[PDB]
Amino acid sequence: GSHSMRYFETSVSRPGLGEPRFIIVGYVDDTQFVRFDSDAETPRMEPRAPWMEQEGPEYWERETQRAKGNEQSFHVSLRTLLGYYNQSESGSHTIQWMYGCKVGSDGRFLRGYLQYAYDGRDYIALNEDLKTWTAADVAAIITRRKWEQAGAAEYYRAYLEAECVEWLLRYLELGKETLLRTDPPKTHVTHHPGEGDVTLRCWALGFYPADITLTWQLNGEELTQDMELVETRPAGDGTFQKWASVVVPLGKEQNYTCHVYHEGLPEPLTLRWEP
Amino acid sequence: IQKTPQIQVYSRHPPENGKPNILNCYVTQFHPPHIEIQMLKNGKKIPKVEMSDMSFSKDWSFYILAHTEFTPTETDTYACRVKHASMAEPKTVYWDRDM
Amino acid sequence: VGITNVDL
Ligand SMILES: NC(=O)c1cccnc1
Ligand code: NA
Ligand code: NA
Repeated sequence: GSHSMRYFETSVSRPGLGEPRFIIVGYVDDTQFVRFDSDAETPRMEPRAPWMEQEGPEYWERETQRAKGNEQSFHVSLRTLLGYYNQSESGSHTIQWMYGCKVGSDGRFLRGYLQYAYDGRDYIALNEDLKTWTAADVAAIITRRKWEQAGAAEYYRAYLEAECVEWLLRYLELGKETLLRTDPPKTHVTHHPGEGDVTLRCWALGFYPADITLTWQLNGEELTQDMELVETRPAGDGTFQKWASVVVPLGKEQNYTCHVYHEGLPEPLTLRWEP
Repeated sequence: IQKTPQIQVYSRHPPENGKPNILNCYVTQFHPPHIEIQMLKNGKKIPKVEMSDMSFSKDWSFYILAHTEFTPTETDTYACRVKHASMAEPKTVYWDRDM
Repeated sequence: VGITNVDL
């Protein structure tokens, strides 16, 4: 612990060309474990993690049928939102749904989440209480009123608090040999000269999970300003990478230290350029 | 509501000349999801290029990883070329072994 | 496993 399971369902309309594209991607923490793709020759939910491959034909048949029902559900939703916004039948639009549940170190139910987007923007979201809804616009108010009558929050709450948590614990057991690992960052400071200044670049490689913090310090104080930083990128082997650079005066490299924060580290790392 | 793809081109492992590696092209922060990614060696398209399944961020923007096998040399040029609706011309990002 | 979507 702590661990979470997240599903990402997306449907994109393609008027004229054919039917909308429907994709599902499932994650246990930062590891993808399932995928569904309507554009595949024989569309079915498939494993994306070799520890998921153990799951039998009854599991895959059940998840394929669930995926195919959602695909049709979002095909109707796309046509419904077209009437809410009074949009034309010739345009491409997207619906995104992301939902999940977080478990603790125990692991018992911590947090649950469920929300939608239309054309890249918030549409409707389930509140932290898993009981009430937050509509983002006047169209989302129509959906909220309909779902309040149908008791949609109660149906989803049961899943998020119970069904979601028991399946995440099963996948955590199936994939324990790798899912329960914390690969600590492999760090090094590179030096690059320039107006008589030097670029110091603190690297963090081979870490898992993705959540990391890289900071530069000068005499106990963090250099928030004039600090370049890249987005955490996947190495493609299950680990992540990140770097943070600073521009310091030539020959003063020993005064700057890079501080690394990762759950895989008992204490934060401290490193500098090594001549 | 269009968002331009942001690109990072980088090796899986610290690069060494004449040691085979994997070249990544990490494309993020785009909308709509439809995208075309090319990987190039010395100006010509790389035939075998693996793509990950597209997911999206908490900010709803999509992301995807394209990867191919490569053998870095001092002289060879590596790039990632991305075509997306939000751009009138493809965006190309060249591989820089220090980033 | 995931959940069944309720129509918007
Ligand atoms: N990981 C997998 O099971 C898998 C199957 C088919 C293609 N790519 C990955
Ligand atoms: Na959307
Ligand atoms: Na890769």
